[PDB]
Amino acid sequence: KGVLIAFEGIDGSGKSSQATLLKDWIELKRDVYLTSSDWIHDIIKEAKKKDLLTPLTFSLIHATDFSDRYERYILPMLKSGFIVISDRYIYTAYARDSVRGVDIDWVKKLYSFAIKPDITFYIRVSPDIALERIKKSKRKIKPQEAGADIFPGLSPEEGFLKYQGLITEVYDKLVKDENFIVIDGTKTPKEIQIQIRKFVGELID
Amino acid sequence: KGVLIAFEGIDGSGKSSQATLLKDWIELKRDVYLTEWNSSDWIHDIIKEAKKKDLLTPLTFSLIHATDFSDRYERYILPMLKSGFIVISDRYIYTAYARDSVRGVDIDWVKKLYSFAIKPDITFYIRVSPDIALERIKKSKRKIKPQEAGADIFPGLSPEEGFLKYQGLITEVYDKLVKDENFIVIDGTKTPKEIQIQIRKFVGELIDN
Repeated sequence: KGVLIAFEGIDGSGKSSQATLLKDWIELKRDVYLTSSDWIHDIIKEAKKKDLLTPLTFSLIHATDFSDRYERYILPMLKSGFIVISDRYIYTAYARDSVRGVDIDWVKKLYSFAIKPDITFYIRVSPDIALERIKKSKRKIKPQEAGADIFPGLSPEEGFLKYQGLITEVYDKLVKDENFIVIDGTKTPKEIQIQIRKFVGELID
Repeated sequence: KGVLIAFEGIDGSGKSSQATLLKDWIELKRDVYLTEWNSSDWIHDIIKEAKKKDLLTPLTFSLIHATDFSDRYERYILPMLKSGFIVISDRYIYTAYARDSVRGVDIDWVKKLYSFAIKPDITFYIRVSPDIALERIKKSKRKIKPQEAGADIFPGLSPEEGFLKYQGLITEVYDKLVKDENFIVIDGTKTPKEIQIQIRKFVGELIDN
């Protein structure tokens, strides 16, 4: 077959967890592969020493990384009959880049080397709820989760509310045209995963 | 106003001398900055070093170079143009069109990739057969470099045969770009002095507006 399943959603939506749980369950009965690089973090640090990293260049750094993971792991897995689960796919780029002022149509063209998923789950949830949950986890908000480059003044919590809110707007815009399966991430991880397992379970026959 | 002047041509075409010779002349009257496409910067080095043990596809190479160029363009080229400099580029985005498309990257995709970059006010294509460029390299008594021979695409060829085949493919891309990109086609078979006088006439009339 070769089935591409993508997960999208804001940081704190639990999509990573839902992706892993899906793989672990799909492994029981089918070959499956679950999908950033250190150098990206090195580019950002060095860029900070340099007083410049444009949204354009930021977009292209991530596309470069994605092209490598796509051509090295995703596409070959797919060609050889794996189910591929991607925790974050091209739609993450569409949102990350367009919120920074990069023309989304250009981003679409940029990533047009990559196939559309067979299924994309959008785990949709209020940023307020995602923040509350990260707050109960006692975990600190990373600069990237707070859109620190866009909102350099703010507390990480306020940054996160605004930045993840902007990301949500782009995801909501893609739903109809990209055929996202929207999942209410207000639900528990168990309810969400059971619902997803039943849905993908339409590969069982 | 800032002006961008690009030179394109194969290795051995002399386009680098022509770019330098033009810079030596414009410099006498105006602020000019000479850059080379091949002068990659810091992003290029971080990514390639970090991936030195991995085999990269032509697509990923294409993107590393566009990424590095996007930074060069915003950091150096564009502000120099905005400041009224004349920018001369010894090879420009058209060199990436050729290097990438010859290695199977869709050329329309590559054009869209570099659409953030302005087109040159003038592009001089210093056109010469690979055979003549090869003879000139041989007479100079230096070796053909693997990159000049497209040794990644043609590892089973001698440097000379690799040069002829690879530079022949680059020539084909450039020829195919002439009409859409309004290249000024210069006969690179003429003397360096004669070629330069033509370039200076075209550039003179451009700066004269």
